[PDB]
Amino acid sequence: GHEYIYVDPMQLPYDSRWEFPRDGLVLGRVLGSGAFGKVVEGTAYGLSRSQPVMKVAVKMLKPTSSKQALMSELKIMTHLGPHLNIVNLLGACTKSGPIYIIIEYCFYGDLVNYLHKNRDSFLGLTLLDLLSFTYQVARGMEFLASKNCVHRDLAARNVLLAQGKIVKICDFGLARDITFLPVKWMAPESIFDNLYTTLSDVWSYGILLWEIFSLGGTPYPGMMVDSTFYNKIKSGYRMAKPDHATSEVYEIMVKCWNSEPEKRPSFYHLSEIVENLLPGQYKKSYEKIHLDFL
Ligand SMILES: c1cc2c3nc(ccc3c1)-n1cnc3ccc(cc31)OCCCNC1CCN2CC1
Repeated sequence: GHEYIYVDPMQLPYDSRWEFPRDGLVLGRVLGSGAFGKVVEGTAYGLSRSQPVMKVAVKMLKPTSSKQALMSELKIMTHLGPHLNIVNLLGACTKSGPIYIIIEYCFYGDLVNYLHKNRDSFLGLTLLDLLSFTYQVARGMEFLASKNCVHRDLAARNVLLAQGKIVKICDFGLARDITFLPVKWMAPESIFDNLYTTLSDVWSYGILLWEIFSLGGTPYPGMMVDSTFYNKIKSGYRMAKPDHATSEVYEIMVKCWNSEPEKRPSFYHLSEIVENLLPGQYKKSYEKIHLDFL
């Protein structure tokens, strides 16, 4: 079947429709950094018609092999398409200078900080909210898997909250189409055998759920990543139920942490389960928003 081939998004051309004048972008504070580079706050003039002056986030390499990785990140983002639970690419500065990737700025920030600041409220922040976040992330991950994308860095730091409490997944760069790494979120196959699949991301989703239902807790609390950590996880060690987690959600985590990647639940499958855990009215409202967005 030489006539049938795989279209690598890395070999596809860059549509210049995404180019933004570097003189139209004002850069500001460092919002943060992931595995590589940094994300800074910025103001863009002329990117949106509705908003002539719009606040944005900019992914860029730090002053310190990464340039093309950034370009690849741009490429995957360009071809992923739009989704409500996936942060949006607004444009890029790729000509005559360092690569700048312009992305949507989310008001409430990352879930980790949100969950932390609204911890005491958890007695604003409500259990239903947590489940909603869980559902939306599952949907966005389903979208990425549909697009044959393995994020490789699913975590609460990379799940953002936009206005309307709509979650957005961010931080590609470690993403691949079917270096320091986020071990406590990585599956055993990925760490020991360098194998990454959608199922590996499912493991990360479980770690994410523990983060959410621990209200911002650090995975494997107190444990330092070392020889013993790996031996334990290899032997089958798994984290215990988080304090604010139901048996039903912990079960989801347990499934996600099966040693057999093929036995872990799919994001499609994961979506339905969480749906049941929430009011059936939720699905409809979600769909409405998910149609308006487009
Ligand atoms: C990679 C890593 C990121 C990204 N972030 C973005 C946009 C694209 C990103 C790409 N983005 C959007 N609106 C934000 C509001 C706050 C913010 C980042 C925001 O940083 C605050 C918390 C820092 N924690 C992580 C730092 C790196 N992050 C994800 C969050």
